[PDB]
Amino acid sequence: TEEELLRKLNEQRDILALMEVKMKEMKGSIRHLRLTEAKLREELREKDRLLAMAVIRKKHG
Amino acid sequence: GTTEEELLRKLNEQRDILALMEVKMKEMKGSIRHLRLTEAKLREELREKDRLLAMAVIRKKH
Repeated sequence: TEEELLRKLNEQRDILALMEVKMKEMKGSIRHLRLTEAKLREELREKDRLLAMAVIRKKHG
Repeated sequence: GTTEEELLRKLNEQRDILALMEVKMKEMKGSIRHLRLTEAKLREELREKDRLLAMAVIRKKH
């Protein structure tokens, strides 16, 4: 039941708890980013399609 | 003499946990840098395709 070991246990708890906060903010950042990517890849694919058609409509017309 | 074996088992346990969580966080910040880059590339690539289309409009307007 040594005083300084216990204080060490708690230091670590404080350290863990901080890390759990950062990880929390990081996994939010990822889910947001994967959704931002997904939306951007969707949009790009729609613009490439529009471009393809613009080229075609000019070649044949 | 060296101290309570309980405390000590506890210190080591949490230490193991600190180290594991450090790993995950190193991966997670990887992911974020690759995802942020990837966002920037795609935004750029969009920015170029919008512009080509805006022109294709203007040139087929005139």
